[PDB]
Amino acid sequence: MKILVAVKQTAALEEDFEIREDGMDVDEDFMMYDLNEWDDFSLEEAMKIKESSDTDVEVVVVSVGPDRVDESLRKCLAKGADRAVRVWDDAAEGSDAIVVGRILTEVIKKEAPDMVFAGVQSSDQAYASTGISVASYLNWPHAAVVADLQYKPGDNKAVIRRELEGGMLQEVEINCPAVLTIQLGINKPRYASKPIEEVSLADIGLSANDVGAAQSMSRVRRMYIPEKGRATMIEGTISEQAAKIIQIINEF
Amino acid sequence: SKILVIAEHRRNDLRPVSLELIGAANGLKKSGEDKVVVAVIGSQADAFVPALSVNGVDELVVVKGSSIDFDPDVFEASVSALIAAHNPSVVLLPHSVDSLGYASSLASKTGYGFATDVYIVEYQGDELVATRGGYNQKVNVEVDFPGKSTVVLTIRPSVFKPLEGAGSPVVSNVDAPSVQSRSQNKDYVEVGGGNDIDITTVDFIMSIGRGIGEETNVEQFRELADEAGATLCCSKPIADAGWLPKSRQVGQSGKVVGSCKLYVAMGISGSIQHMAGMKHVPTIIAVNTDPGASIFTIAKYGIVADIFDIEEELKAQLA
Ligand SMILES: Cc1cc2nc3c(=O)[nH]c(=O)nc-3n(C[C@H](O)[C@H](O)[C@H](O)COP(=O)(O)OP(=O)(O)OC[C@H]3O[C@@H](n4cnc5c(N)ncnc54)[C@H](O)[C@@H]3O)c2cc1C
Ligand SMILES: Nc1ncnc2c1ncn2[C@@H]1O[C@H](COP(=O)(O)O)[C@@H](O)[C@H]1O
Repeated sequence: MKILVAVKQTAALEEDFEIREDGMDVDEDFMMYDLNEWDDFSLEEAMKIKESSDTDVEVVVVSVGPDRVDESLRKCLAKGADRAVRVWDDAAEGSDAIVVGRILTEVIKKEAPDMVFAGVQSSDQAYASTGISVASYLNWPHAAVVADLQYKPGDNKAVIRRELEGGMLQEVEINCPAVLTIQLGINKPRYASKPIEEVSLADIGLSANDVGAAQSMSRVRRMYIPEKGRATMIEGTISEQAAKIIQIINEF
Repeated sequence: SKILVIAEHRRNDLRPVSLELIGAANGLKKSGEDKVVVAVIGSQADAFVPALSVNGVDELVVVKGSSIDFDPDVFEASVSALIAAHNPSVVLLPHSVDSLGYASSLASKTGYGFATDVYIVEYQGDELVATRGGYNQKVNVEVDFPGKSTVVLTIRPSVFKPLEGAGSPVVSNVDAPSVQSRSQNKDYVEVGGGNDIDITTVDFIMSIGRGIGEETNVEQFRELADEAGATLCCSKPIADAGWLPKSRQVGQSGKVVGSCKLYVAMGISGSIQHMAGMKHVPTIIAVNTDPGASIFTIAKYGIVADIFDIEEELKAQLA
């Protein structure tokens, strides 16, 4: 019994970040990397399944990315993931959600898990695409935005609740194995803050022609800092800031 | 050329985003001669033709599938067949929870052009150029789709304006491809939690976010809200944690505070999903120690200050 959890090490930008000279991305000097928030919940959900079960449940985390990602994978192991896999070659640089979907699927075909979990979206690019792309390449049952999962290892169906717009859920009975994209709030990750197996493209039968920017389903023309709305910033002491809020409250 | 628009309905109601997409599609097309094709999918979807017989709909296709409401296998098969039948240059889906279920699967099989959560779209010559966010909304990423004769876009809700008035589309009925879905929809659910106040009716909100830190800190903001005469609401994480009821949650998956005239956002970054519930509010005050917080891009007033210090001083001054 095996749950494979696809995880992403996301980038967040520091203040005063700048676009690269080529205009295709932000300068990496301004990026701080950490595990995608959604992945904390997906991993916790797999761990909850492992702990609920008498049957052995192997929890394997898999990420497609460069060597920085090892740090995130190690923390997943420290939190109780059984194994961790990083897939990379430089040729994979610029791979969009669909291409990463394809790469992940090549690993999943070999791991042959009973369930695959992915986050609903990434905090950085927020494609909300990768997990469901995996489901397509696997040709597996799937559901996106899962806020509750009723599943016992070995079951050929699960009941999920998807979190919908406007404060409602929908119960869905789904065939297993399945790919599920996991939503914030499904659980309360306990650690709220074994080597890593390194896999090349060759190791999974892929080449530069299968991956990277040229194989993606859109091309970046440019990235830029848009002019956005600007607030009226109330400077001063805490007293005068509060005083101004109350004046606005009284105006209202 | 044809632009295909996939409408969205749930629980017998058409989701308004459907009309936003039609607005988008009509704005997008290159000549008058171009046609907007709208499809509505569901086992009882004929119900929606009046609501979809609106300005800017040239053709309305009612697709009868096995499920009443969204099912990802049904929708994927159906939309694939629509694309096959209509050869659209562009397919517009809402960036909605339903679309999340299948949009990127559709795009994986066929290598159509694909981009999600798009909030600018135009033709430059014959080149489709879509813009979406990057790095937690801190940049715009502008993309095109070289050599893709069909591009599938999901469209950010509440960005594109609907057209006004009725239309006279040619209405057709098709059966969805015969696919046995690998899931079955069961009950819709509204989960427990207190519901003493309907936050869509209230005019003055103080809303708290993850910046409050610990559940022990909720009480002081409840007190401030009480003293000010505001209704206490929150962002999703606060409700997720059980610290306030889900009925107080503002945003896409919570409530839209349609009645709110003054919204004080405290320790809330301003995610797109939170903004969906409150960006319409005519006076938004944001209190947040991160000047790079998205919330400041829609707030009228910004205070870059510690929320606890502000809360204490507000309390003192009000009393
Ligand atoms: C499909 C889907 C649906 C969603 N629906 C919703 C929804 O309905 N509602 C919603 O809210 N979210 C929704 N989200 C969740 C969303 O992605 C965010 O996780 C959430 O909005 C972030 O909440 P936050 O602003 O409270 O926390 P964060 O983004 O972590 O913000 C915390 C903020 O507090 C500030 N802060 C910290 N300490 C202090 C201090 N001492 N003083 C002042 N400021 C401080 C920080 O600078 C930061 O900006 C949805 C997401 C998905 C994908
Ligand atoms: N490079 C990656 N490696 C592994 N999983 C990924 C990767 N990129 C995205 N994902 C998965 O997809 C989710 C993010 O959604 P998306 O916004 O579509 O990228 C993450 O939580 C992972 O589950």
